Amino acid sequence: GKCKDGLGEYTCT
Amino acid sequence: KPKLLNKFDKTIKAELDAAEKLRKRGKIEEAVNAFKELVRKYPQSPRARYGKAQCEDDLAEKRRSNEVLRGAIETYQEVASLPDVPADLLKLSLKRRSDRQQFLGHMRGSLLTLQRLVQLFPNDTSLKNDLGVGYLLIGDNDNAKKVYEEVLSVTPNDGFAKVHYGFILKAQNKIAESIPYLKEGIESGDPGTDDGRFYFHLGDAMQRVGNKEAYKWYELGHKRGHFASVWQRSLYNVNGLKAQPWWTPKETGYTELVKSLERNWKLIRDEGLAVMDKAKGLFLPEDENLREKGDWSQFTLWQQGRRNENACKGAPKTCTLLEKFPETTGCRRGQIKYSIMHPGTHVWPHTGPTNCRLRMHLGLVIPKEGCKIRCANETKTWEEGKVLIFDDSFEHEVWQDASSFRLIFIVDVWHPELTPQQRRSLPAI
Ligand SMILES: O=C(O)CNC(=O)C(=O)O
Ligand SMILES: [Mn+2]
Repeated sequence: GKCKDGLGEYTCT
Repeated sequence: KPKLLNKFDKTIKAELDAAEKLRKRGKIEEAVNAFKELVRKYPQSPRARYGKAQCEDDLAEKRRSNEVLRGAIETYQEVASLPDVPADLLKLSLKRRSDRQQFLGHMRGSLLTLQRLVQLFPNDTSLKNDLGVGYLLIGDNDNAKKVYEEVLSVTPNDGFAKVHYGFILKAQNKIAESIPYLKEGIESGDPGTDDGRFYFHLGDAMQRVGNKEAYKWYELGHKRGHFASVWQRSLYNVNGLKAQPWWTPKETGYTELVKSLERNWKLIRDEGLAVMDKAKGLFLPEDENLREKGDWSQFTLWQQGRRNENACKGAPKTCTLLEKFPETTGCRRGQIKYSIMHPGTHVWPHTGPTNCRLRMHLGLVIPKEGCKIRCANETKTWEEGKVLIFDDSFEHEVWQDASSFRLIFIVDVWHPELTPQQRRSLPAI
């Protein structure tokens, strides 16, 4: 999953 | 404290000490050959093997090579294959393997290592926790939840396990359930609980349940250096960038891009409407749990600076228009997308992941009333053919209470004060 609009993922990178 | 020498290694402690000393002196060049010599002489010595692995590690730092580090990763496992390996040394060698495997992005491989560590040390809670992280880094929230559940059954007070359990719960939209775990977990003060992520999500979960203590945690999170400010709570940041909720075109320097969007806004609209009519499947619902209610879908042309070829076949002129502007098409921490929101929609207050982008909104179809967007302490409305610019790393909130749909065009640009080099190197989001 990707963080597009928010910060939902444990890591975005 | 940690005993690393087995029966045999104790009989060669001198040579082993001799070699290690060279490594500590920074002379990582001849320390390798030294441990390589001991490995050749004592091919079953764990400490000699671990020595070799550690020097290879440092050499990977000096040289900045992935192959030599990849080599060290194997040497670290080699240690575990040898006989009569002391527990402390066994744990150390495999932990560092995982660490570096995660550094290289071998998350799948780092998992098997962590599973092995938990199998070898079934009583070590901290390893179960690290295993949990292993699952989280591959997006396996289901298995991560099991792990932290397994941990809390035995250790209800482990704060690390609590924040992470709370994090998983909130990501599952178990908002109320998540709060005590996130809160108690941070308050525990255990190592690894002072993370911006848990501050960020505790406060958001609090906001959603109408708990006015939310900004008390945003404030604390800011005081501990996680948030640039209480309003701006992005976590992937380049410190120093001009921070303000609302920007004017002139302020961004991207005046040509704005002109182009506003001059050609009708073809942008029409191609979006055409997709709505004849290809509504290209519009995907927002899938980040940012909605309290309503319908919100997005049709994406660019993400992570990569063009979606099939999508652009639905908006060919629009994509052709934007190819002229690398400040947006090359923004690897932003998107270009149509965004449609229907009446009865409310988007929770939220923040984007990075301060490295500014967000442009071109009004395409804006009902006369009902649609508004708050960024920080100021609310604004869209106009058809007009560009709004805001920094979505600041808290912002959206409403749609019109009597028909609202369509906009979203264009992300690199933060203007980012140097060309920064724009080249920053990992994508
Ligand atoms: O697209 C919309 O209607 C709302 N957009 C946002 O909240 C955003 O761009 O970050
Ligand atoms: Mn947003």
